[PDB]
Amino acid sequence: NPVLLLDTFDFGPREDNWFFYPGGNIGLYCPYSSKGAPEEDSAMVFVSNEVGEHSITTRDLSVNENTIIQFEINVGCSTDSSSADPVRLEFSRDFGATWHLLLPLCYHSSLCSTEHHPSSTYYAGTTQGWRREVVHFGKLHLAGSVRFRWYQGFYPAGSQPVTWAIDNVYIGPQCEEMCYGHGSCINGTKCICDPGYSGPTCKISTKNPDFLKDDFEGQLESDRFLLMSGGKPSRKCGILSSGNNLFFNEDGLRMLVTRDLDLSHARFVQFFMRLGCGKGVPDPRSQPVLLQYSLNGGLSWSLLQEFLFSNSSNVGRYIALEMPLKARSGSTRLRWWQPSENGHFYSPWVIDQILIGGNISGNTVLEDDFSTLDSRKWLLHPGGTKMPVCGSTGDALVFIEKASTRYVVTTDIAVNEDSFLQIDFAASCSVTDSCYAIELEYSVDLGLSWHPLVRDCLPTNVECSRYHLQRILVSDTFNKWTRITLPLPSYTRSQATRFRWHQPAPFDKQQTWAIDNVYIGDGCLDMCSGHGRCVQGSCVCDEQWGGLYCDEPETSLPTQLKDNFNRAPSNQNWLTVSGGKLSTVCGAVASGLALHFSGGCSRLLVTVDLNLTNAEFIQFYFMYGCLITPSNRNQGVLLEYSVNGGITWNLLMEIFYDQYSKPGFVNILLPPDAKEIATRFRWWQPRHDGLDQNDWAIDNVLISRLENLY
Amino acid sequence: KECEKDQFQCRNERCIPSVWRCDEDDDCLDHSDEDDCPKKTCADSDFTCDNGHCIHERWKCDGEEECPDGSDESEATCTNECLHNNGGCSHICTDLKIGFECTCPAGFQLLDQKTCGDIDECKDPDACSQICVNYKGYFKCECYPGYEMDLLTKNCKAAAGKSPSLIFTNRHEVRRIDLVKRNYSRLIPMLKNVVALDVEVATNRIYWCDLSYRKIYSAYMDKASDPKEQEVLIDEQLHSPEGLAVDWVHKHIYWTDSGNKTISVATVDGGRRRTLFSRNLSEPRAIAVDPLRGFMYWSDWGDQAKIEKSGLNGVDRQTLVSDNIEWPNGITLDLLSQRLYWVDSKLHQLSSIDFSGGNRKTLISSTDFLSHPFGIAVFEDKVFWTDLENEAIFSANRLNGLEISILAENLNNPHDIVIFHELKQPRAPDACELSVQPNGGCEYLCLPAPQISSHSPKYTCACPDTMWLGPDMKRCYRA
Ligand SMILES: *[C@@H]1O[C@H](CO)[C@@H](O)[C@H](O)[C@H]1NC(C)=O
Ligand SMILES: *[C@@H]1O[C@H](CO)[C@@H](O)[C@H](O)[C@H]1NC(C)=O
Ligand SMILES: *[C@@H]1O[C@H](CO)[C@@H](O)[C@H](O)[C@H]1NC(C)=O
Ligand SMILES: [Ca+2]
Ligand SMILES: [Ca+2]
Ligand SMILES: [Ca+2]
Ligand SMILES: [Ca+2]
Ligand SMILES: [Ca+2]
Ligand SMILES: [Ca+2]
Ligand SMILES: [Ca+2]
Ligand SMILES: [Ca+2]
Repeated sequence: NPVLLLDTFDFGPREDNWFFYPGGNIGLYCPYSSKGAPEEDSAMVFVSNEVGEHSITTRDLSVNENTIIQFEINVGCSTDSSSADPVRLEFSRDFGATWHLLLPLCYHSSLCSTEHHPSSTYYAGTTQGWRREVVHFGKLHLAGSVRFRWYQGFYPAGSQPVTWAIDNVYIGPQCEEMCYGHGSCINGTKCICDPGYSGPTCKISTKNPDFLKDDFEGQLESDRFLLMSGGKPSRKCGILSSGNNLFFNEDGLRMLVTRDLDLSHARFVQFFMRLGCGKGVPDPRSQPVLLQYSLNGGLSWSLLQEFLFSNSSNVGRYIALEMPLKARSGSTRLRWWQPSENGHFYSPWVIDQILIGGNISGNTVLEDDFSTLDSRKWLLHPGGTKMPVCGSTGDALVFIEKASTRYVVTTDIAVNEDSFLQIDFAASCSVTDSCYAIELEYSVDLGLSWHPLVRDCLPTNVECSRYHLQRILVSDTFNKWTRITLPLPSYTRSQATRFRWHQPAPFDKQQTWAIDNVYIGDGCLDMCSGHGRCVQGSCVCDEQWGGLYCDEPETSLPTQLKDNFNRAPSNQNWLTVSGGKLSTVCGAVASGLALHFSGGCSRLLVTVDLNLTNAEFIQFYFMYGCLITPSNRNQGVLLEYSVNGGITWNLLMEIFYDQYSKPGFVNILLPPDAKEIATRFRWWQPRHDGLDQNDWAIDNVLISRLENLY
Repeated sequence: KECEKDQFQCRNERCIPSVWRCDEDDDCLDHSDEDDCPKKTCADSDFTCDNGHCIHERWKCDGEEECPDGSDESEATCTNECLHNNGGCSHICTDLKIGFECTCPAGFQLLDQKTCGDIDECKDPDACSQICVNYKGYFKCECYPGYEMDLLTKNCKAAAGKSPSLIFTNRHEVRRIDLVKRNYSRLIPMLKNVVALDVEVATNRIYWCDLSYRKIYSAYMDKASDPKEQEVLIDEQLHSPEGLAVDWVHKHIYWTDSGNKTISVATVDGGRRRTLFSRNLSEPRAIAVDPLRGFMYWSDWGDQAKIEKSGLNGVDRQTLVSDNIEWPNGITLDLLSQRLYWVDSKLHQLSSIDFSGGNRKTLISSTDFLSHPFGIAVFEDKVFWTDLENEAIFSANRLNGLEISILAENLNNPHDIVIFHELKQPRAPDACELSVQPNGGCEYLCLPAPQISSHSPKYTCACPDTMWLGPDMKRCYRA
């Protein structure tokens, strides 16, 4: 007859609530807390010593759709998950004749609904301490009168099952809004809230994290995961080269629930997952992994993605999933669950590198100088350390340690017509004169596919207006800290483009690199004229450069350049001299010594910025093949000029590979377009067959007007 | 020729990245960077393979290679008597193949020969932050008066009201950092050369010492920046005082001086003064007082490095630490759980010890975060310290040694640091005032005595440096 039920077990057992309890004698179970906050409450305690039946039945009580069963269970008190001797919550509608499980095991493979969840059976090994379980009646098809059982089984003498216990049982009406999932409803009138949560309904609490990451480190206490059921930290069949992962080998419950997170503006959930660890194909009767989300602290769950086992699900795979509108809450938790009817599993599965986050409100800027390694900007960065190096300004992100994987992934940003990319990059700082490059990439599909940012555009191809190699970040030219500024090409435009710096395997530990002062955005103007850095939407001019947009020059720039290559190249004349050195090997190009480009790596010759407003010509001597002749058109040196401090160059001459077999005299009128106040020139060879081959040489350079004559 | 900061110098005069020290690659070419590298034993019950790589015991002996050389899978690795009557075992039993084995569960793991008894958890200092009560098979933490147990976290926090600050010297200024808020302010601007400071919370006074003017000063904090409101306490007979300590109960200042090579005491007004120790002091640095039990503690980094301990009247001097100690130059007390904290600038460590001198614990041993540490402070669950190489103040969890944060940086000379909070300075009775005669009968100084038995003397008198205590034990006799 009665409307509710209630028993704390703290003040003995209570006759009228129960019919009987074979094997449970009031006492103390799983009292421990390593954080010193123990459970001292008394509970029903069905020991593995009591002989015969282990169970507890209630007296018949009247019930409708508002009724909830709320209680604290503890099965086993350890983390060896097992499907042996689970505790079932069954109901009898036939005066205790035959019993049915109160929840069925609903999933796509029954009194079921659309939603997927496990049955009311509680397996051993799911937590250390006491868990709180709550069942609702609204969508069960129950009204009238019924009695309930917590059942474990009939057991012989000498047969030791798992221990279990139960406290704080309540079978009455629900509270106002179900205490928001973070409170123990009492008498249907009173919410007894959970720590951190306040107010009559438990509505008031601190704002949630908007981001989450767990690569899986040895400090696995942290309050990121509400439970890690049947899942262990491991290195077995790692998907990372040699990272640390989470392994689900044991049978029992297999769940993974996050804490409640602020997902109100989240873009993505991403992770690596291998559905089947071994050599052969995992068998087609293995239960799929379901990724779910709760809006209300875990009373009801929606499906994000089902993950089926197959012939091709044998090796690690990167998963990335856009966040649905119906999942963006102030409080939303996600869960990974593998269903099982008996609790036994066939195939084991593994997970690593879980990231949840992103900001879908169309942010168009990402800035950093590396005071902090804000990992909601830099999602991933294996083999990277925050530290100074090579006389970096403050810290850089540095790839220097011994590791078998070196890359760094930005979070997503909106790229448009005015977006540009600017970084400080540096390689080995003279430590090793090896030749290597770092791949700079981009993705518009949350890193499911990475594409090179810049591609080879050479004058052979007539539909190229600017010419440039794909390998921008080479170790000889960027030996010490240098600035790169790229306008962002139209194929990168989107709402959510992310970027990567990748060092492809293999590499030596000694082939190091670093990045500092990253700006990827649409701010400032003119990209600071090439003589600046965008810092918080304002240009920070270079030494000797002023103006709002860094275009007013402070000192006088040289109006003439001249080198006969008698002494090693001066930085008074030359910004960069890569792959070339003084020699007489080339016979006599113009006169005596010449600068000879015969290097294994980059062949680059760039001038300082010059005031060319009243200069007339650029002239030099040139010679090919003092050792080996160039064979392709694409081995021909190009002479370009920049007027934006090296951001975009303009071709002025292709020095064709088939001429200049004998030393020749180049002498060109400067196009009106190059006679600006700050102009530099480069000579570079796009392609060559390595050291000592397809070489060239320059002598008697002179950029100038005609002399006054006396 | 030396190497730059973050390099390691090989024996053949060559510099490599110091992060290539001990990673099993010969980078020097003469194996130098891979000599005397510390070996590896793992966590609690983890198996050490033949090369030192750490795997859980359960992966060992299963046919699969875990260690990079694969040596857990050679034959020098491995080896129901159990359910029936439990077969001699008391609690948790599992049947092994060559013999059975018997282990315990959480809260009681101590076993004589495979029978289990309770863990006494309170035989570890850092089991609870504050109060620890031991039960059978578990334990419970409580809070000292003035502290409330925060139910969301693990920790005993201070009762709500005025929030903790950090006060510290930047050598030419003094700075205050709020802790609940981030309100970062300059408390005194413009000092010449100041490394030592302490505070009297309840009267809101700051005491500091200048090594170049050779004086000890004092001001109220609301007026500390006004040069006129800074009072000179001592202006004679100082060389180089590098440590200060205020006894708030009994109204005395204690200081070290590594120039004169002495330890001294004076009234807060600076009007009456005695040298307490002259002998066996080389480079005395930091000093801290425990006025509730009548003690003072200090450090020195002379050839023989010590943390020493004596009465507040400067009797009963004993050495407290003399092993694994090089350059200890920061010292602080947890008065309630009777625990002392120090930093060592050479050994790069942060350690702790009982007031008695045992239960010694190396909390932090990081050459990255403790390059050249100086000042040290303690409150609730966190330890703070200043570093001179990292130009910063760090925090950390003082129970385990983990959770190392970085509280402020970009600080050129961050020397000494104190927690300004009411609870760091408990109220206590002053016996020189609950006395038959005023000032305990004394003609000059009344110094608190060390309480060794429950009935010790509570105080003792002291005379100027140029005078002797008479036979009445209370008057001063001239020379
Ligand atoms: C998301 O981006 C907007 C700018 O579009 C910004 O105002 C907001 O604070 C951001 N929130 C987070 C959590 O990044
Ligand atoms: C460039 O040269 C001209 C003279 O030909 C001079 O008037 C002008 O100021 C110069 N500007 C710079 C930036 O050197
Ligand atoms: C301490 O040092 C000062 C010199 O700095 C000197 O005048 C004074 O007499 C010394 N006192 C003692 C006790 O050594
Ligand atoms: Ca109870
Ligand atoms: Ca990992
Ligand atoms: Ca920087
Ligand atoms: Ca020449
Ligand atoms: Ca090495
Ligand atoms: Ca193994
Ligand atoms: Ca056996
Ligand atoms: Ca105990």
